[PDB]
Formats: sequence, structure tokens, C-alpha cells
Amino acid sequence: MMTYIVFILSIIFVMGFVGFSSKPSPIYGGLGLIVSGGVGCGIVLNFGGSFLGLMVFLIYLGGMMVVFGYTTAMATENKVVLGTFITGLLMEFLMVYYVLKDKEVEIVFKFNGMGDWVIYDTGDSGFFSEEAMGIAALYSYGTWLVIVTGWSLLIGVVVIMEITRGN
Amino acid sequence: PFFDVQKKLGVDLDHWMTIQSAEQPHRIPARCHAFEKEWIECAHGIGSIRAEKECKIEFEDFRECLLRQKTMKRLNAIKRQRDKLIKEGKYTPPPHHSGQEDLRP
Amino acid sequence: MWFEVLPGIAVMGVCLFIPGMATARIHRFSNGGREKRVAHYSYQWYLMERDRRVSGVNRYYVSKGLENID
Amino acid sequence: MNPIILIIILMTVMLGTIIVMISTHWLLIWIGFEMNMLAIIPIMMKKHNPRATEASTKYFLTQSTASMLLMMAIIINLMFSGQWTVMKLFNPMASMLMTMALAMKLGMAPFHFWVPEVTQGIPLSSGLILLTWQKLAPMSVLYQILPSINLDLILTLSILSITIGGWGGLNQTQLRKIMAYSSIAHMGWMTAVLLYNPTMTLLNLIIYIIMTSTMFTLFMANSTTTTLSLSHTWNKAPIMTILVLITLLSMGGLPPLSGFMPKWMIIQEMTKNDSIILPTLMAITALLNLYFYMRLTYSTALTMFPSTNNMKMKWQFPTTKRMTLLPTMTVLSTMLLPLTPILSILE
Amino acid sequence: MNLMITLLTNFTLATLLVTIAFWLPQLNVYSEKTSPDPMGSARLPFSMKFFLVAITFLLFDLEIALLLPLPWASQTTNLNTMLTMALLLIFLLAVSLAYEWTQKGLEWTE
Amino acid sequence: MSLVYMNIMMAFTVSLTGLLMYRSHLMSSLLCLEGMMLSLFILATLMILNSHFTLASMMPIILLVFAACEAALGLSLLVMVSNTYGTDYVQNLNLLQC
Amino acid sequence: YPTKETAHWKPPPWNDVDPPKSNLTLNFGPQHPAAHGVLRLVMELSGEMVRKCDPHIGLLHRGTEKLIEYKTYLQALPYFDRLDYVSMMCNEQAYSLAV
Amino acid sequence: MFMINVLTLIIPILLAVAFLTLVERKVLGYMQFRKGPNVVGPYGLLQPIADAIKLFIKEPLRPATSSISMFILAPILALTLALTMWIPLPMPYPLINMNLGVLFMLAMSSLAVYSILWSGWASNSKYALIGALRAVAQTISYEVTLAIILLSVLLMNGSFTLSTLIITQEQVWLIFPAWPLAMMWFISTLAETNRAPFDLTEGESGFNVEYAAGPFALFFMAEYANIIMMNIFTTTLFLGAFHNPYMPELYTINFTIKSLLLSITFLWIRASYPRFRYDQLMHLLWKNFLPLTLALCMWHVSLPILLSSIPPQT
Amino acid sequence: SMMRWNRERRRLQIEDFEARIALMPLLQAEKDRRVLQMLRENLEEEATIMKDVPGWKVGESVFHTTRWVTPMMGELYGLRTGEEILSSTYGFIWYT
Amino acid sequence: VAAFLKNVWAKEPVLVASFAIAGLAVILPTLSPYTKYSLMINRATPYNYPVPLRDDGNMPDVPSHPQDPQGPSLEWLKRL
Ligand SMILES: CCCCCCCCCCCCCCCCCC(=O)OC[C@H](COP(=O)([O-])OCC[N+](C)(C)C)OC(=O)CCCCCCCCCCCCCCCCC
Ligand SMILES: CCCCCCCCCCCCCCCCCC(=O)OC[C@H](COP(=O)(O)OCCN)OC(=O)CCCCCCCCCCCCCCCCC
Ligand SMILES: CCCCCCCCCCCCCCCCCC(=O)OC[C@H](COP(=O)(O)OCCN)OC(=O)CCCCCCCCCCCCCCCCC
Ligand SMILES: CCCCCCCCCCCCCCCCCC(=O)OC[C@H](COP(=O)(O)OCCN)OC(=O)CCCCCCCCCCCCCCCCC
Ligand SMILES: CCCCCCCCCCCCCCCCCC(=O)OC[C@H](COP(=O)(O)OCCN)OC(=O)CCCCCCCCCCCCCCCCC
Ligand SMILES: C=C(C)[C@H]1Cc2c(ccc3c2O[C@@H]2COc4cc(OC)c(OC)cc4[C@@H]2C3=O)O1
Ligand SMILES: C=C(C)[C@H]1Cc2c(ccc3c2O[C@H]2COc4cc(OC)c(OC)cc4[C@@H]2C3=O)O1
Repeated sequence: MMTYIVFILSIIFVMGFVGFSSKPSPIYGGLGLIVSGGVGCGIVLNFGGSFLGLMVFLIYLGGMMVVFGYTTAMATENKVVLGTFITGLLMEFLMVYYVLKDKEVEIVFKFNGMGDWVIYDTGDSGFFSEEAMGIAALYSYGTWLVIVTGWSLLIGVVVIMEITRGN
Repeated sequence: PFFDVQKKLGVDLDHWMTIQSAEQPHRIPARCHAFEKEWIECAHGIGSIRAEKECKIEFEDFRECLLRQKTMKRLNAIKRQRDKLIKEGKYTPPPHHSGQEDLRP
Repeated sequence: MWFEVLPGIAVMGVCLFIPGMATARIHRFSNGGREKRVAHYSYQWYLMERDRRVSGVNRYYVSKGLENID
Repeated sequence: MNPIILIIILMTVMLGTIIVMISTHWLLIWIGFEMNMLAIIPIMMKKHNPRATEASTKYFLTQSTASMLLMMAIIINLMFSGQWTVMKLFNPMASMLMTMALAMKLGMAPFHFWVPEVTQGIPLSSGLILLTWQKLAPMSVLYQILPSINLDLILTLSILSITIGGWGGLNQTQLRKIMAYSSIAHMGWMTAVLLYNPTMTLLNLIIYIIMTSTMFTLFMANSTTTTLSLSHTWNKAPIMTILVLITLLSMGGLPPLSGFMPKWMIIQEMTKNDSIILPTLMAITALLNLYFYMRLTYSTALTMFPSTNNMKMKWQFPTTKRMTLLPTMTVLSTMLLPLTPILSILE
Repeated sequence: MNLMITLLTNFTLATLLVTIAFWLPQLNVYSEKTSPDPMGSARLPFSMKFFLVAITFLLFDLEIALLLPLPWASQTTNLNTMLTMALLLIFLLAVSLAYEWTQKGLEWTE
Repeated sequence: MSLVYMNIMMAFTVSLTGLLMYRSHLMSSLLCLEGMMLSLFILATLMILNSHFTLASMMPIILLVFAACEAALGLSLLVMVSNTYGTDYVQNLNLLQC
Repeated sequence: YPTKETAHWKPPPWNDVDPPKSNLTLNFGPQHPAAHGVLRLVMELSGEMVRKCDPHIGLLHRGTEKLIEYKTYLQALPYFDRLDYVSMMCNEQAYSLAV
Repeated sequence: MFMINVLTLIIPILLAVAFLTLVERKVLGYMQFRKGPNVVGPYGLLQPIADAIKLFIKEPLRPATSSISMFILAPILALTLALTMWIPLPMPYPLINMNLGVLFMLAMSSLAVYSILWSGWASNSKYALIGALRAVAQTISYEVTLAIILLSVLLMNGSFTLSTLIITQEQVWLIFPAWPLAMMWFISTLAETNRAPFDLTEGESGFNVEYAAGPFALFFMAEYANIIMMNIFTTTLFLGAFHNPYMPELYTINFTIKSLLLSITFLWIRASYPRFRYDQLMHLLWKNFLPLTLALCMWHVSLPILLSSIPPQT
Repeated sequence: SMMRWNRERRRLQIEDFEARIALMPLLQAEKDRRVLQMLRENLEEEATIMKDVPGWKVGESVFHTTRWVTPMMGELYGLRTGEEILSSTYGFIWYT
Repeated sequence: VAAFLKNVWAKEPVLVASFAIAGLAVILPTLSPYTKYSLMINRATPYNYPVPLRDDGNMPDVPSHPQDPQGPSLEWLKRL
């Protein structure tokens, strides 16, 4: 049961999206997307992407969904929602029952039903996280990427100040 | 259009993140470095039409390194026959696959 | 006078002293009288699991030296 | 808007298109589309009225959904190929998702439902940018992935675009919506010949950009956004009615005009590949857009109209509007058919 | 694993104390209150400046996200390129701040 | 293939169907769009970490940063709609039907 | 071609500009210490700015100077301590100089 | 055995937060030429106990809320985040020794604004929502300089590891090469925790005026559970103590004394100044701290390269 | 002071890395015998399990090449108990 | 050049300190002599294994042992 923990989080992740795509309100939609970001971040952290998991927490949840909740507060002061929620939940639990009774499934692609602990690597990486040094490579190998991203963010600041002015 | 400015000016804008076989930081290999290298060296220069049919075996080896569908299928078959013989009782696990042997190195 | 604030400061200081001394004594207790092994990097984890194998008692902290080889 | 900031934002639109055109890595393709969208959003909100905010919001949602589908296509390509080259895709699911996403960025049917609205809500210069410059980057990506494009999907999208662009502009009196349904129909004409000969796709793209640039430049020169204000042009400047005459006759595909040039070549490249029925019904549908062009120039451009007395004030002032490249674009959008073998420079 | 134990323990202790806080004085039968604010019932007006400082936070937080691998990037062998791109990113953050300055975006929450 | 990939793609398609046909708050559409971005982040991260392809470790951060900037842009459009109608109901965005 | 459904569609405006289809009013009542006691304030704000400030007083109106008319001069003297009740002997001195 | 370590972390946190109220009232008393509590306990030592029991037996509001569920989730998230900030703190050894503890604490402290936002949602008072939005914009403003100052210092650390930061300061305190970072950091942590002169929750009515004594005592204590933590974090970051690995309690006494003096420095700042106007601290962040913080971030990028003092990666 | 101490710390890091380098051939030899041990044990247990299945080749490579492929995690720890599986698959990630 | 500088140092000393520290951070690594040693130390740090070479017969500059006098040395780092 502990061997499938990534898989278990993934189920919650799917559930979390059906939690907010049913859309009772942007308030509870934001709450569901924050819980979904937490559990998908747990998925990322369980493969060794610790820096990318802390980028989910710092930038997605701590940076951006704060601004979504802020704008939901300031600008935005059932049957369809609950029905779409229970519909997606029944679809996902029938998928879980299929893939656990069969250990093989095909919706669009062919998917194994064992846990994803098998597909890892048996080596080590010495005195570094490979993911950390690959993100450190943004400044040494990623010059053009830094240029286009910084120009896009500068243009993003300029564009926000243009269209929020109204004049 | 693909205006190949990077080759005309001789600059390396984004060829480096393109494949797994490229120069990585601290010489870290990808898991399928050898397979991708073999498939790239097969399909080089012969065009995509000849590459889809003349480099099928390297590409199948590389896609099966990436996804491990055949390996997981074989592990499913072995684990399923093992579970059947455990349920029937015609097989017993050895002490080195039950965790009673105090590993080697 | 001003030394009346010192009993509350001393109580709060004991409350801040307890977690650090606690985790120091617990890490010395659970690791064979020594510091907890820090495995930030995969080489450290490989050496630590190799220690757990070569100890023979399924503990990384049980150290084996020259007496273990002939 | 500050003209320096306007120059910087237009250079960022151009820079995003250039990054999509030149880059070898799929992430930089996605980055170029993100840069292009993020930069073009203020060009649509130049006049700051609620129609432009609605148009920019609809454009944002369509291009953002298209960009997410593009990144999902890139990610499935990474699953099934382990690499990032902008070349053919290595999964038909990535092929379908990227064809859908580029169809959303072009405005092809069944994702056409924003192109008549957004073009209506934004000014004529930003609508010119939307219907000409924003077609260059997804046609470049479609030009580079055509070994992986499913033929049935691209032909379904193409003929659906041609039928909806044909039967959507029959009802239209707004000039920007006529240009938008014309856009949808011409993108169908470009993408149906894509897997047969992509040079004729580029030929159709360049002739379309010339004719669309001519039409929006005449619209800005006359300040006419409707059919009825276009009818009031002969009493102000008679040559402008002649130019919208010849350019609308060219966009439907009359011989011997230049807009007959691409689609004829397209039919010429579809019968080589033994497709007879498809370019036949394709040009049957193009006869319907030519037919409402001929109503929209016969009934309401040629035979002269009741005017208003205030127009006799406007006789005393000439046009000081910068009609940039307008005679060159009007000559090229009409009189280029004798140079039809120029297309080989696009090979 | 021990991390999840710690997080679960903190969530458990917080939920325990919050439930005891919400339900230990609900044992009391104090009184039932009817009780029939600066604004009375007016709708909350949108403040444009609060939204502008939230988006300015979001964009500078993204520029921070680009800045975050610098202690690892200082360990590279391509230090001239790395130092150039680091100074370029902090300069572009400063240019975004200067444009936010001079276009009066930082006013009445300066 | 991997089984967690099916769940991440199913999450992506759930938020994609939540974006497409509801005709509700505009903020709910932006929430579905950023859920699509979240699932793309998770899926790119699990693939790049799975294959040990080191240079693409900076790729999801890029996928974060641009798209979060994109999100900021969307909110400003919403605020302009929120400065026009008082609501973010997308059925107020029907001026351009005619 | 206007059909039965596409019949209420009026043309868009000629300049493509539609009409745009208010400021906050706060009531800081007698529930507040940094106003020095008993004051109601009807603020009219425009964001951070104060457009209008309407003080409502009378929350300590006690009819002092109607009570003074029914008391003698010596009996009326301690009312003046209780007017400016951090300036007691100054108000005593003002009333005493008057008398 | 690990659960004993978690409990001896988190129960003394709540006790230290309880007696921090007494230390606040006493130290503010003597600075104001008076006494703090000395009646309830001997030298006031039973005042936090009596106060916590008094709050836990008051009637709660249970008002008409826009959300009951977020009215419940705001104290739970507040206490849970206030307790999880302490788990990578190396004193001298942490509960959870992680490679990215600094970035962990930055991310979890960025998550703390949802307590303020949900507490502003849960009260139906629109003015409490306005004050919550002002508090959130204050906190997200100063998180920017927290992130950039912390990045500039970790350029001298070499990693995101909090225990490496003890090895970093074995010769000199890191306040000597980074005192402008240290003083902007200290004022920014003061502005993070809604602490005077940056508090805007007592006067022009805060976000947590809806809460009365059931959740409020929890909110408050979670808030002070941040404050000590931030000072402890500042103590790790700029005032790194001597660590003898054979006597760890030397480090524990040394960092405890420094963290107490720094929390008392918070108390001594709030008793000495008036408050900011709201746009004045927005002026303080966006126009005074942020250009200097960018300039010093450029200086701490280029400085180890130009002195050949790039710190070790491991 | 930070200049002198970070130069000293870089010298100490080089010393630690050279101790690692000097130990790496012995660790490489033990790791090679470790993985060939586990593959040979899985091969013998497959040979004693997979006899009921018709058309089965024991130890059949799924790769068309004859190059040595680095063994996957579920290839080595596929027939062992869940404790050793969980250790070898999430121990370093879950370590403290 | 000193009237405007004294004026901005009297009005905006925060921005004067900001632009001065930023200017020093830009220009000073191009003037420091120690910037070479940063590069030299970051390439002297052995993250990977020093993979040996097959002795073809003629490689005099490659040592046969770590303690041999030929090869790269770190005496510049031990002295500094
Ligand atoms: C961590 C341990 C403790 C750290 C120290 C903190 C303890 C003491 C705290 C005292 C009480 C503080 C209460 C809060 C006060 C908030 C208000 C305030 O101070 O605002 C900040 C004020 C803001 O300015 P202001 O508010 O005074 O003025 C108004 C602003 N103008 C002028 C624009 C109208 O100052 C700063 O922002 C300074 C921040 C630190 C500056 C560091 C400078 C470094 C020097 C570099 C060299 C310079 C020389 C020239 C170049 C040389 C080159 C070689
Ligand atoms: C990490 C460090 C943490 C430290 C936390 C604690 C700090 C403070 C420690 C205690 C300080 C002294 C407290 C003394 C309280 C007053 C005692 C007393 O005399 O109370 C008198 C009262 C009534 O007495 P009565 O008999 O009626 O008198 C008539 C006489 N003819 O009789 C009574 O009220 C009954 C007796 C009450 C005694 C209460 C004592 C304090 C309890 C506090 C709880 C925590 C204790 C410490 C926990 C950690 C150590 C184990
Ligand atoms: C294989 C592909 C490789 C690449 C090939 C090249 C592709 C070319 C695509 C051209 C797209 C042009 C889009 C429009 C020009 C861009 C800048 C712009 O919008 O300029 C218009 C400008 C706006 O000024 P403003 O003040 O805002 O006007 C409002 C009115 N008061 O000023 C005005 O409004 C003035 C009015 C006249 C403007 C006429 C502009 C004509 C531009 C198109 C020229 C023809 C296309 C080039 C040749 C064919 C190339 C395919
Ligand atoms: C309304 C909903 C409820 C709201 C209240 C409760 C939620 C909020 C408060 C709790 C927040 C939980 C945050 C958990 C993850 C924090 C990031 C993290 O784990 O970083 C630490 C560390 C990275 O460092 P590293 O040293 O590389 O790892 C060891 C490798 N040698 O990584 C590790 O050590 C990895 C350890 C294994 C993986 C840990 C996964 C934890 C569980 C996933 C998140 C659960 C919470 C989901 C909700 C979040 C908030 C919405
Ligand atoms: C080349 C070096 C690197 C440069 C890039 C990195 C910069 C790091 C700091 C980032 C700062 C970001 C924001 C900067 C905005 C600058 C413009 C500005 O503030 O102008 C307005 C100001 C008048 O102030 P006001 O508009 O009223 O604002 C309210 C305060 N009263 O007017 C002013 O304050 C006048 C500002 C210009 C004069 C400053 C001169 C400083 C000289 C220091 C010594 C030389 C340093 C070498 C570099 C030259 C710098 C000019
Ligand atoms: C956590 C425990 C054990 C108790 C003690 C306690 C609370 C809850 C809230 C508070 C508190 O202690 C003090 C009480 O007195 C003041 C007085 C103040 O100003 C006079 C002041 O200003 C910020 C703050 C306060 C604290 C405050 O709010 O629960
Ligand atoms: C109203 C619209 C859209 C079009 C259709 C139309 C006109 C103008 C004029 C005429 C016309 O209908 C045609 C019908 O058939 C022919 C056939 C002819 O030749 C085949 C021919 O030669 C001049 C002339 C005619 C008609 C003719 O005069 O504008």
C-alpha cells in the first residue's frame, strides 16, 4: 500500500481536478486547485524533483494562486456542479477498479497496472542532484532561454501596465 | 518555413537541450543515452522517409528503453505465474528472495 | 525592577533549549552513540546503505573495521 | 499609447514570430507563441473600449487553450521520442493535438468561432496584424511537421474551414467580419494543399497576406468599417471604390487576377495527386464567397449612392493618412498572374 | 517518510486544538443571541491599485523564480557567461521596477 | 507505459473539459486553464526526472514562468471586464455577436 | 439576411465605443479609540483618498448650557470643569473672568 | 523515537509562544516606566496560563460566514504552517535534515498568506476583507525582499542547506559581510509578521477581529510561532554560533540566547516608534528596499567571482 | 574572512571528492557483482517458475541489440519483499 | 558632474547607493585579478571520476600514477 503511494497521490490529483472543474465558485475552485497543487507537488517530490516541488509550493501555490484568491476576493465579491463532480469521480474509480483488476488498461494509450517503482534507475549521481545541476545549467548553457524569458517578463510588466490603465 | 538562422550565423541557440545525447552538465548520461545515440547515428542524413523504415530496430530499442513496456510485460508475466504457483502451492520463495540472507557487498 | 522580566525570559529560554538538546540526545541514542548520518547526496546514501549491508545487523551505524577482515 | 512602447511591443510580436520560425527546440516554439500572444494583447486594446476588452479576452482564452494543447502535444512527443526537435512527431496523438492546437491558433473550423468576433472588436490595424502576421508562425510549424500530419484530420479541418468561411460571409455587412470569414476560408485553402505541396501553401499565404493588407489599408484610408460607409466612398475618393472593387474580385479568385493564382495552382497540385472530387467541391464552395463578393461590389460598390451634405465639407480636405505601401500592395494584389511561375522562389 | 509523519502530526495537533476550541465552550448553554461594520450593505468597490500591486508581486516573483538557481550556477565552469546572464536578469528585474516607477504604477501604495 | 502518466493526462483532460463548455465565471475558466498548466508541469517533471535528461530540468520552470505570466495577463483582462460589468460572467461578453 | 433569431441585432456604434453602463462611503461609528472618544465619521473615499469627511457629533451632548440657566453662578461653575475635561481650571478661569 | 523528537519540537514551541506573551508584556511594561504582570503568577508566570484558559472558555461567535469551511481552515492552516516552519531549523541538528531547507521555509512562509485571505473571506464584513487584502499585499510585498536577500546570502552559503549555514559562519558572523542585507532582512521579517511599525490590524480594525477567543488564541499563537521562528532563522542566517559536534548544547545555548535577544529586539522596536501609513511601507518596500536589494544581489553575485571565494556546492 | 574561509572550504571539498574518487573503483566492482548477483538469482528463479508457461524463453532479452543494458529497478528487485523494494526505491528520497 | 551628484545624494541617497553598488558589481570583475582563480577553482573541483587513458605508447604529459610529477597540479590553490 506504501509501494503505490505516488499512484495514490495521482488518484487524489485527478479527484482534486474534478473537485474544482465542476466549479461551484471561483472561491472553492481556487481551494481545489491549491489542494491539487499540493498533491501533485507530492508526486513531483516523490521522484526526486525537490527543487521543482519547491517551485510548485513557492511559485504556483505561494506566488500565483495567492493572486487568484486575491482577485477572487476583490473582484468577485447545486446540481450541475455536484453532478459533474460525482460523474468524474465515478469515471475515475471505475478506471481504478479496471486497472487494479487487470494490471493493464487502454483508454488512449496502453498503461501498465503495476506501480511505477519499477521504472526507476539503480545508479547514483555522486555529490549532486542531477535536477539541481540541470537547473543550474540555465545560466551556463541556457543563455538564449534566459534572454527570451527575461524579455517576455519585461514585456509582461509593460503589457500589464498598458492594459490596466484604460487610457 | 524554417529559416535556419542558427546554422547560417553559426550560433547555438537551442541545439543543446534538443536531444538526450548532447553535452550535459558534469557528464551526466541519460538512461537511454546509448539507445538514442544509436538511433540518431542510424537516422543521420538519410532523410526521414528512409529513417522510418531503415532504422526501425534502433528506434524500437530506444522507445522500449524509454517506456519499458516489454520489460514490464515480462515482469507482469513472471510475477503473475509466481502468484499463481504461490496460490496453488507448487512453489516456495528462496531465502534470498524472502529477505533472509544478509546481502553481498 | 528590570530583573523581574528575567524569570519569563528564562522560562522561554528553557522552552527554546528543549527541542535542540532533545534532537541531539535522540540522534545520539538512535545512531549508536554518534551523529545521524547526513545523506543529502546519492553517494552518501550509497555509502550508508553499504554500511547497513556490511554491518550484518541491518543498521547503518554499526561500524565494522579491520577486525572484520582477516 | 506611447510610440516608443508601441515600437517595443510590435518588435516583440515580430520577435515571437521569429522565435517560432527559427528555433529547433519545441520549448522555444511554445515560448515564441507565448511571447507573441503576450505582446499582441495591448495592440488589440489600443482604443480602450469594452468591445476590445471582450475581443482580447476571447483571443486570450483561445490562444491560451491552444498553447496548452501545444505543450501537451510536445510533452507526449517527449514521452514517445525522448527528445525535443522541431521535426515530425513520433506519436499520432501528439500529431492530432498539435494539429488541433495550430488550427485553434489559425482560427480554422471548428475553432473558427472567435475570428469574426475578435476582428470585429479591435481596430483595423490590429485586425490587419491578427489576420496577416499571426498566420505566419503556425503555418511555419505546420510546414515543419507535415510528415506526421494525419491527412484525414487536416482535410476535414480544411474543407470545414472552407465551407464555414463561405457560408458565414453571405450574411455579413461588417467589413471586418467579411475579412474574418475570408481568413477562415483562405486558411482552409492553405492547409488542404499542405500535405501535397507546401510551396503552394506558402504561395497562398503570401498572396493572401498581400490582398488582406491591401483591404485593411484601404479600410484605414477610408475609415469605413461597414458596407454602407464603404458605399459613401465614391463621392469622397472615387479611386478607392475601384481599388476595393479589384481587390475583392481578386480575393474571391477571379481570373485574370492574382488571387486566382494560388487556388488554381492548388487545384493544379491536387489533381496530380489524383484527388478530383475534393478540389472540385472546394472550389464550388469558393464560388459562394466569390458570389457574395460580387453582390457586395455589384449592389453596393459600383452603382453610385445617395450621399449626405456634410460630405461636401470633406471635399475640401485631402487624405493626410499615411497610406503605407498601398499602391504597391494594390498592384501586387491584382496584376501578378502573368508572373505566376515566381512561386519557385518559395521552394 | 519521517517528513510526512511530522506534517501529519502538525496537522493533527492543529485540528485537535481547533476542534477543542470550537467545541469546549459549545458544551455551555450560555444564551441564544439574535444580534440584529463601516459599510452597511454597499457592494465592495474594486481597488485597481491593490490588483496592480498583486500582479507586480506575481511578475517579480517569477523573476525571483528565474533567480533562484544562482548558488548552484556559481559552481559552473562557464563563469563569464553565467555572471553575464545573472547580471542581465537582475538588471531586467531593475528595469521592470524602473518602468513600474516612472509610469506611476507605484502610487498611493508607493 | 507508466500508470501515473494516465492520471496526469486524465487530470489535464478534466480541466480541459472544464474550460471548454460551461459559460460561467471568467475566473473559473482561468482556474481551469491554470489546472491545465499544473498538470503539464507535473507531467513534464515526471518525464524529465524519469529519463534522467539533465538539461531539461530547467524546462518545467520555464513552463511555469511564462504561463504564470500568461495567467497574470488573463487576470488583467478579467479585471477590465470586472471594471465594465461589475461581474466576470462570460455571458456579458456578447457585444461582438453583432 | 435577418432571420427570426437574428432580428433584434442592432448595428454596432460608429466609433465602435459602447457606453460604460461611484465612490465608497464608510461609517466609522462610536466603536473606536483613535478617534478621541465619541464621534461618528461618514467618510466618502475614492480608493485611498478622502473625498468627504462628515463628522456627526452630539454623542456627548448633554444640554450643559440649558442646565446652567436653572442653576446659580456658583452652581454653574462645575459644569465648566466637565466641558474641556483636560483643561479644567482654564475653563473655570474663563467663566470666572466672565462673571 | 522520532515521534518523541517531533513532540519535543512542537510542544515547547507552544510553551515558548505562551511565555513570549509574558515577556512581551513585561518588557513593554518596563520600557513604558511601569510593570507588566506580577500578580497572577509569581513574577507573572501564570499569566499566559490564565489567559489561554480564559480564552478557551469564552463563547465563540460562529457568525454568518461566507464560508464555514474556510473559517475552520484558517486557524488549522495557520497553526500547521506555523509548526512546520520549525522542522528544518538546525539547532544544531534539525528534525528534518533536508537539502533545500531554506527554499522549503521560503515556500511554506509564502503559503501563510492564505490564512489572512481566508480569514478575510470568512467574515462577512467587507471592511475586514479590505484590511485582509491590505495585509496580504503587505506580506507578498515583503516576501520579494525576503527571497532576494536570502538568495544573496545563500550565494555565500553555497547551497540551500540550513546546516551548511553553520559551517559557513565558523570564522565570522555573516552579518559582517552582509549587514545591509541583514538590516533589510530584519525589517522585512518585521513586516512579514504584521509587527509594529508595520502592523495594520489594530487601527486604521484587522482581518482577525471576527475571531473571538476560540480560534483567536490559536491564530495569535500561530502568529507568534512565526515570530520566534523568523528570529531563529535570522539567528541562523546572520549570527551563526559556534558548533562543537561533541557538545551540541553549546550551539543550542548560544543560538537560544541570540534568538531571545532578537525577539526582545522585536519587542523593543514596537515600543519605540509609531506605525507606518500603509502606502509609506509600500514606499519603503518598492522604492527603498527593492533597489538596494537588487543592487546588493548583483554585488553578491559578482563578489565571490571577483574575490575567488565561491563557496562549496556540497 | 569569507574569502579565506571559502577558499579553505573549496580545498576541503576537493579533498572529500578525491577520497570519493579513490574509493570509486572498489564501489564499482562491488556494484557490478551486486547487479550480476541479483540478475543471476532472478534468472534461476525464473527458470524454476516459468516452466508451466508454453513458448517461454527464460532470460530472453527484450532488446534487439546485444549490448549490455543497465538493469532497471524492477528487474533487480522484482521478486523480493516489499521492505527491500521500498528501501531501494524511496529510501534516499524519504531519508529525513 | 558634482552638482547633480551632490543633489541626488541629498535627495535620493538610497538610489545613489543602489546605482553605485550596481555599477561596482558590473565593472569590478573585469578589473579584479582574482576572477581568473574563480574559473580555475571551479574547473579543479573533481565531481566526476578521472577516467584513465589507454597508454598508446606516446603520451608523455599523462602521468602513470597520481603522485607522478607530470599532470595538472594545485599548488596555486594550496598557496593562493
Ligand atoms: C539582523 C540584526 C539586526 C539588523 C539591524 C536592525 C536593528 C535596528 C532597527 C532599528 C529600528 C527600525 C524600525 C523600522 C524602521 C523602518 C524605516 C527605515 O529605516 O526605512 C529605511 C530607510 C528608507 O528611507 P527613509 O524612509 O529614511 O527616507 C524616505 C525615503 N526618501 C529619501 C526616498 C524620501 O532607509 C533605507 O532604505 C536604508 C536601508 C539599508 C541601507 C543599507 C546601505 C548600505 C551602505 C552601502 C554603502 C553606502 C556608501 C556609499 C557608497 C560606497 C561604495 C563603496
Ligand atoms: C519548560 C519550563 C516550563 C515552566 C512552566 C511553568 C512556570 C511556572 C511554574 C510554577 C511557579 C509557581 C506557581 C505557584 C502558584 C501558586 C501556588 C499557591 O500557593 O497557590 C495557592 C492556592 C490556594 O491555596 P490555599 O491552600 O487555598 O491557601 C490558604 C492558605 N491558608 O492553591 C492553588 O491554587 C492550588 C495549587 C496550584 C499550584 C499551581 C502551580 C503551577 C502550575 C503550572 C502548570 C505547569 C507546571 C510546570 C510544568 C513543567 C514541569 C513539570
Ligand atoms: C515566409 C514568411 C516570412 C516573413 C514574410 C513577411 C510577412 C509580412 C507580413 C506583414 C504584416 C503587416 C502587419 C501590419 C504592419 C505592422 C505594424 C502596423 O500595424 O502598422 C500599422 C500602423 C499603425 O499605426 P497606428 O497609429 O496605430 O494606426 C491607427 C490609425 N490611426 O500604421 C497604419 O495603420 C498606417 C496605415 C497603413 C498601414 C499599411 C501596412 C501594410 C503592411 C503589409 C505590407 C505587405 C506585406 C509585405 C509583403 C508580402 C510579405 C508576405
Ligand atoms: C486545505 C488542505 C489542507 C491544508 C492544511 C495542510 C497543508 C498545508 C501544510 C502542510 C504543507 C506540506 C508541504 C509538504 C512538502 C514540502 C516540500 C518538501 O518535502 O521539501 C523537503 C524535501 C526536499 O529536500 P531534499 O533533501 O531534497 O529531500 C530528501 C532527499 N535527500 O523533500 C523531502 O524530504 C521529500 C519527502 C517525501 C515527499 C514528501 C511529500 C509530502 C506530502 C505532499 C504534500 C501534502 C500536503 C498537500 C497540501 C499542500 C497545501 C495545499
Ligand atoms: C550602470 C550601473 C547599473 C545600473 C542598473 C542597475 C540599477 C540598480 C538599482 C535599481 C533601481 C530600480 C529603479 C530605478 C528608477 C530610477 C528612476 C527614478 O527613480 O527617477 C525618479 C527620481 C525622482 O523621484 P520621484 O519620481 O519623485 O519618486 C518618488 C521619490 N521622491 O529621480 C532619481 O532618483 C534620479 C535617478 C538618477 C540619478 C542617480 C545617480 C546615481 C549615481 C551613483 C554613482 C554612480 C554609479 C554608476 C552608474 C551610473 C548611474 C546613473
Ligand atoms: C497564547 C496565549 C497563552 C494567550 C495569551 C494571549 C493570547 C491571545 C492574545 C493575546 C495574548 O497575550 C497578550 C495579551 O495582551 C496583549 C495586549 C496588547 O496590547 C495592549 C497586545 O498588543 C498587540 C497584545 C496582547 C496579547 C494578545 O493579543 O492567548
Ligand atoms: C448580381 C451579381 C452578384 C452579379 C450577377 C450578374 C451581375 C451583373 C450582370 C449580370 C449578372 O448576371 C449574369 C447572368 O448570366 C450572364 C452570363 C453571361 O455570360 C455567360 C453574361 O455575359 C456578359 C452576362 C450575364 C448576366 C449579367 O449581365 O452581377
